[PDB]
Amino acid sequence: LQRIVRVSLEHPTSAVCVAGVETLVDIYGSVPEGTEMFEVYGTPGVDIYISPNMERGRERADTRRWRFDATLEIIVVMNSPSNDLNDSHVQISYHSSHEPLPLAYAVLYLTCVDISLDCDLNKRQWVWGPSGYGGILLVNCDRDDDNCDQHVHCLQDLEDMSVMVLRTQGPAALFDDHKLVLHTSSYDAKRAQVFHICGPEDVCEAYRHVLGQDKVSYEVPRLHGDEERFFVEGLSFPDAGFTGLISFHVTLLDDDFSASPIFTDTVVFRVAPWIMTPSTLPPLEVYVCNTCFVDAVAELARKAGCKLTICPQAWIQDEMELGYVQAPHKTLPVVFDSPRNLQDFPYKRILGPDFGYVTREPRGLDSFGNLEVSPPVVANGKEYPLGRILIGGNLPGRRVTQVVRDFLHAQKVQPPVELFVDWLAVGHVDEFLSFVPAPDGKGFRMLLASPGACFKLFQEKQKCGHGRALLFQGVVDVKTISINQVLSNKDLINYNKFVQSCIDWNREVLKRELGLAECDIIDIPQLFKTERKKATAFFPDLVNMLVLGKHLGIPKPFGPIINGCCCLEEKVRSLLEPLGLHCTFIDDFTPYHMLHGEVHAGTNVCRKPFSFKWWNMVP
Amino acid sequence: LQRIVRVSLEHPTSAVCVAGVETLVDIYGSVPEGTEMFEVYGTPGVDIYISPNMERGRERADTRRWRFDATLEIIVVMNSPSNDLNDSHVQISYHSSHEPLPLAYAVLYLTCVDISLDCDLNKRQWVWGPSGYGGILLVNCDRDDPSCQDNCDQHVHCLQDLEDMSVMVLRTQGPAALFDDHKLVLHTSSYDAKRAQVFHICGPEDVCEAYRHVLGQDKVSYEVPRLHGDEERFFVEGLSFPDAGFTGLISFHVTLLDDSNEDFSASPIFTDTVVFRVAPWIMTPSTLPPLEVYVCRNNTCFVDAVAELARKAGCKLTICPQAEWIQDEMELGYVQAPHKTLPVVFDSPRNGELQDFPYKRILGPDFGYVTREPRSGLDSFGNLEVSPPVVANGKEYPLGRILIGGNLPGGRRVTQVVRDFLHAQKVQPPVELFVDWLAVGHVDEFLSFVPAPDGKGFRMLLASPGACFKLFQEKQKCGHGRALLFQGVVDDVKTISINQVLSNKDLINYNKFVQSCIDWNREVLKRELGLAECDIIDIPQLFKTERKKATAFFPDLVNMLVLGKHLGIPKPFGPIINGCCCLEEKVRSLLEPLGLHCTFIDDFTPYHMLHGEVHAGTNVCRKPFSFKWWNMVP
Ligand SMILES: [Ca+2]
Ligand SMILES: [Ca+2]
Ligand SMILES: [Ca+2]
Ligand SMILES: [Ca+2]
Ligand SMILES: [Ca+2]
Ligand SMILES: [Ca+2]
Ligand SMILES: [Ca+2]
Ligand SMILES: [Ca+2]
Ligand SMILES: [Ca+2]
Ligand SMILES: [Ca+2]
Ligand SMILES: [Cl-]
Ligand SMILES: [Cl-]
Ligand SMILES: [Cl-]
Ligand SMILES: [Cl-]
Repeated sequence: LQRIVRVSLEHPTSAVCVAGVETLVDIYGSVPEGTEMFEVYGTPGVDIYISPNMERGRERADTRRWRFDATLEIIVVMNSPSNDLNDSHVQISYHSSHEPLPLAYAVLYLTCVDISLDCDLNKRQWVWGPSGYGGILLVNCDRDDDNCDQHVHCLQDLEDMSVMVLRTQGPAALFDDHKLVLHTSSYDAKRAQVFHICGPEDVCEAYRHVLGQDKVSYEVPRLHGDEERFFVEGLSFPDAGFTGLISFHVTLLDDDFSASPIFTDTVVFRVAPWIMTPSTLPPLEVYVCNTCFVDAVAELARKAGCKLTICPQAWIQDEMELGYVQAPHKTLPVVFDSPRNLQDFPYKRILGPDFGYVTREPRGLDSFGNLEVSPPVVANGKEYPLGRILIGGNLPGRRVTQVVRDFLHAQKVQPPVELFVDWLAVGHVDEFLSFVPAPDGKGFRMLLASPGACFKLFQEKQKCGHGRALLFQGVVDVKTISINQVLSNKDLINYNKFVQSCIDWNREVLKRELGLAECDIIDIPQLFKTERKKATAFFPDLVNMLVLGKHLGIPKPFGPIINGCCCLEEKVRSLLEPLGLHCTFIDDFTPYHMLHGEVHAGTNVCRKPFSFKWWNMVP
Repeated sequence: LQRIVRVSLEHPTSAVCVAGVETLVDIYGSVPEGTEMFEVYGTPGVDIYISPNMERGRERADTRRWRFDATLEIIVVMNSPSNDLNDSHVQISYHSSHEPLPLAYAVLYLTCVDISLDCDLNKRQWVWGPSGYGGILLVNCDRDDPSCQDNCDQHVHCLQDLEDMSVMVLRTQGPAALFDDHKLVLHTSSYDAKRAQVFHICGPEDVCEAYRHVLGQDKVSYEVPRLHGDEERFFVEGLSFPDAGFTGLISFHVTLLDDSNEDFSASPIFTDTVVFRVAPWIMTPSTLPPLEVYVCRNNTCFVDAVAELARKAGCKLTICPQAEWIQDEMELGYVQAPHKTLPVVFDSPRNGELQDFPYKRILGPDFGYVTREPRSGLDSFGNLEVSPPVVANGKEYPLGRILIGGNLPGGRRVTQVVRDFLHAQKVQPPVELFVDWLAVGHVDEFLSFVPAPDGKGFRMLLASPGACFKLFQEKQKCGHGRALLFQGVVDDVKTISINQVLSNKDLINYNKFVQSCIDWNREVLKRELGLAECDIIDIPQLFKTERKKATAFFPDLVNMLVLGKHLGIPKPFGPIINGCCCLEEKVRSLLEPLGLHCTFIDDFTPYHMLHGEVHAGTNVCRKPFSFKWWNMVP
């Protein structure tokens, strides 16, 4: 930031300078004939330095008589603003050893103005990492009384916005001749809005809209003087056409010909992305939708300590995903609404005061049951301290809509991983994949449904003489079946082997992309049926469970009874309770299992946001 | 690359594996009752390793009897392809200390196929830097065939056109009977398909009809028939330069499909990828050695001086009577690849005089054409230059940075299409300057570069009205104020003396304003190029004005042609003191200490009166950079 101002030996030169900015001083054309030395003097508050044009260092210049040298340069800096027009002046006298009087004088009158646009940097760049800085802008997609109005007709809406301060110290008469403009690119204008305060902090009409869809420039009138306040709100989440950076500029113009800019200052905001929460984080609220299932959900939520929302609106986990957007001023949860259409339930009953709304309509096999996220991992040499997004798809060669894929990919904080779920009838990730908190290892355990685990369990209990134990025994009458009938069913075993191979492909992809080992994976017994189509749960799917910290709700599998207790439940306990978890089995055969869904496919959860702040993610 | 294949104790399992890919072997459930140990054996050419599932590393498994352990894993690898469908098999026997015979066997028959798609990596990433690798694809925007643009046909009407394309090899070794049951597909994304094309060879390298189009605008998949046995050749040509909507990466995939499921569907079992990067367009500054000089009624001894300087420099010369300023219409750059580095011309959106000249007379065999038509502005490729390699902002620019013109915040900027095209090359990050204050608005009106044997290897020449102030005042203090500018010119310009110029109040004030504009540009140049004062040379130059415009009072000196050691400068026709123009003497005293040879050309009638100089009427092609762009690390 350097501005060259040249002076004249025949007349004084007048210049307006910004505080802190260095000004190099030179002249138009040659020095007096016999010039051998020079002196330079400055008004109090004006710093003058001598420096070789090749040297990084500076040196005070108003204390000596310097031998003339065209390779030297004088720098003038004023850290404080002026009080009147032409407050200060710099005087350069040219001396010789022939006559005792100065050969000539060069006078530069200076008016210092302090103009700077600033925000909370937590001026021209936004950097990731532990050494990061920059303003973070929320989207404000909630209802406090919001992202649609052109006014600020609310009392706590400003708590979601970001503050911007324009310091405009200086003499008042200067602004009779100069002009201040706050502007932004029309592209950035179509992505955020700003409001200028006039009736400070009391009335909602005080905040007047000055930059928006049509407005790309606003002349700040300096109502308060030497300082103006602006409240900025983002209008768009990052997507395939929006990198996520919004820059605002302030310009001082010398107003003949036209207005000409003399100084420009910038503030660059980054739009905070949408973040998902895995089942490993502590829960906040349980959401549920005849039903002797809400009773068990309420009991388990009370045992876990979470409020519950009941809805008579007729699959609450397929329609919406509960995430959050975090900023240093406020971190509010935001709901993503699935393109499947409970189509009105998010917009109506979920948009609380601090609860934002985002959705992507493609105008459809994909729902937010197929949308999950892993715990923090380390893989491919990189770190993912907020986990990675897990979605469904096919192998290279039935995919989620491209709008949702681009939206998830563009958040940059949880790099998504595509899996193989096409082989399933409905096609949700939570049909074969789940996560659970573990007190050892990598802090968690990945639960995968394995037909081979059911093979091992049934064969082991059959070698003891319990092959005549009946599955689906204690249900409302569908067709009871024994262990010997299942193990000797050739087609069922072959199809479950195919399912196991699909889940093995997904297992290897998971171990690769999440950097997990075998000691972190737990195989849960689960068999699958087929009606000349894709795969559905034979007995209630166990991995499709709700996980609230220490308490997990698992669908009652109604497996073969050996000692008066379902041995599938005993295997689930022997696999999960060593991790300290409490296994509560819910009767989920009458309301949901016949309709291709389980508890996790009928119960949604909000979680505590991550402790790791996303600006340090270093994507 | 790990694939789990489970086996059964009740029946043998058959599996097709790709060479080199590791396969983890396990079982479905069974684990015979009293199993305490196990052995594993493999057909010759089948490598079997034991490894704990928590610690990495391998260990040969077919030499011992291992105690059974569910926490172990067996890995099977076949580095060589099979000759028949069930060439190899892996056998796992489960043993006990109670009975001497194996409790059970698990047999896995293996068919090893060697499928790999490869190119010149100079498989899934393209990385910048001195440790970089990946395939680089040219755009082939020239006319190699002596029969007609080459990038438009769907055939290859030439014998040497393929020299611009990239080679891709599909190795498909394995038993032939396997391909009666399986299928090979070469595919690409439709987006990448709309940006490049590929040709499959049939009848190697002799006939032009051998190269048949298999992936293009409509084609996003092609079933390779394996004509040449175990390996097929493909020639790829790029169709688009990187722009605001094209990141520059084009990926091709090869997929093996298990079509044994005749009635259900085809199922993929292996995918391999090759990622190409489109080579960007590179500019050449005046510091690089020149190749050809291009020049463009009522002409004079200006083509003569251009020819003399080209002969003294050793460059070809192209004369064109095409008028109804050859440097405003086109910019001569180049695109570089390890197979061949060919020059490519960018055609400016300015049209009307030489609009057809690039497409017609510049498209040689190895001479590409790129252009971006808007839908305007005053800025054209005379306003388009590039700096020598620099270091600034902590970063290095080993092939320089692009210099274009514009205004300060508040119009007169290059059209957004050209700006996005220049911004998207990523190899010479452009810098926008302040040129709006000029009448026509070209960067070469106040900025030039010259080769210097000292310093940073070059010198930046900036026009400075203050330099002319100093020169005229110094020669006036000697008593030569009555020396006349424009003396030895063709008359009606009105002759004028030094005393008239120095005492012209409005002229001096306006030239001070021009000097302030050029000072802003000077500071921006020192910041963005990391140059100091010892590398900048101020050249005396005054300017005129018709209430709004900036034009050269006397011929603009920095608007010069620079061919290595020889530079052609417009004859300024300044005040004559000792029988020689003192402006010329100052130019010599500033440039000849850098070893350069100053040749002043009398160009006052054809160009200086029409707001242009030699560099604004002569174009040049240069030697490409020695630094290869793949190491630029943007
Ligand atoms: Ca509002
Ligand atoms: Ca709000
Ligand atoms: Ca709020
Ligand atoms: Ca919806
Ligand atoms: Ca979900
Ligand atoms: Ca060609
Ligand atoms: Ca061709
Ligand atoms: Ca053109
Ligand atoms: Ca060629
Ligand atoms: Ca040019
Ligand atoms: Cl001087
Ligand atoms: Cl003087
Ligand atoms: Cl297993
Ligand atoms: Cl057995």
